[PDB]
Amino acid sequence: GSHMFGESWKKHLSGEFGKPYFIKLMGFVAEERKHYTVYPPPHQVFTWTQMCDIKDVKVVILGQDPYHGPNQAHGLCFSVQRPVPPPPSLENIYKELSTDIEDFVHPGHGDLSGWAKQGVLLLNAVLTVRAHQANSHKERGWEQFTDAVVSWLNQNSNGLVFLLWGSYAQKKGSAIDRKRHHVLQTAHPSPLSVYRGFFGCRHFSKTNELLQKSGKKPIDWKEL
DNA sequence: TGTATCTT
DNA sequence: AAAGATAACA
Ligand SMILES: [Ca+2]
Repeated sequence: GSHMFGESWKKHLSGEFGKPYFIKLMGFVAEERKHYTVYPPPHQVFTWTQMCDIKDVKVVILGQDPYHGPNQAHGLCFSVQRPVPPPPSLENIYKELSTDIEDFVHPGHGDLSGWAKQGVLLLNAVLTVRAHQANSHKERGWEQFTDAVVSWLNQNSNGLVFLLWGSYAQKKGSAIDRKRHHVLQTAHPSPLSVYRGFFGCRHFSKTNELLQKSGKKPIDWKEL
């Protein structure tokens, strides 16, 4: 096998792979790759499944869709692998972390794997993008798939913190039982929207408050 | 030059 | 659906 989709996630989501919408979606993505550059590369569409067991997810960060520039997106929302510098969205995330978490210091890179390993699911609502065109693969099938991810977690986990960043991610909110999980919503951290509430949202400290109240270990946001 | 959300 | 307006900053 290719080992692209983590095993505990495949166990609970592989049913989607036999559904017409998903078969047609992956066909659409393959047709796009034939004529255009699509991000992330094929082996990294599902990196978000490879960092921790699905049963160990404690926090879900949901963005819009992947970065659309060369060598940026690698399947963890808002993350970029070294040596690529943090894009403007991630610099804004770091800026809010710096005011929200007193101990947080800019790490010098943009790889968020260290949050994902602690059980922060770094998901985007749409999981591919045509180069240079933000949200170009919306409404093609990804939303049903990431709905299935959110629905599984909603039903099988307890006390999750969902952070829905941007209008497209917030479409998932209706699916989440608010008396069982915690949903925090704010604007996307892109410079094009950050001033609509992201700065000052304090989601990182709020997340840890909620985890600690429910007996769970907080996220160490400096562990990158 | 580039990186959302609203209105028509 | 999508063009354009609105939006803040480098
Ligand atoms: Ca991304």
